[PDB]
Amino acid sequence: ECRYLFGGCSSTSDCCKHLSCRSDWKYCAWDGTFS
Repeated sequence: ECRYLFGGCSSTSDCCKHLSCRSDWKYCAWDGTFS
């Protein structure tokens, strides 16, 4: 159960391609989390 940045998820556990699932838009993000 892994998708890309444009994939879309509800939790970070979904991101397996070195992405971070933001709780804002509920979608994976590149460069991991954003500060």
